[PDB]
Amino acid sequence: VSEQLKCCSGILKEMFAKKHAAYAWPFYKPVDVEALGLHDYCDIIKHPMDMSTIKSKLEAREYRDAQEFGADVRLMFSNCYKYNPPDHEVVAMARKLQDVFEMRFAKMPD
Repeated sequence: VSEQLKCCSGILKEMFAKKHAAYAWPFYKPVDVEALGLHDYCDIIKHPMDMSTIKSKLEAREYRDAQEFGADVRLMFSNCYKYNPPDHEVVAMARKLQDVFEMRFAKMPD
């Protein structure tokens, strides 16, 4: 792939690293609406996204560029902020993981 898209795989790998796991784990897989009892989630969140889905898209070379990858990562976090109250524990986790992502995504070379 492009160099920028290789860097994106490295960013996602970092988001999967154990040092971040205590706040990243909710985002590892698709929100399991049945397991969680969330009867309004699919209505509120029209475009679900998670880290495993992003990884699959990287592996299948489905992103046209780094901005498309970044849009999916931000969609994942935005969905969390949209669905949940701002004081929710999962929102705090999203913000900590988004801090990891934004710092690395910003420091990508041009």
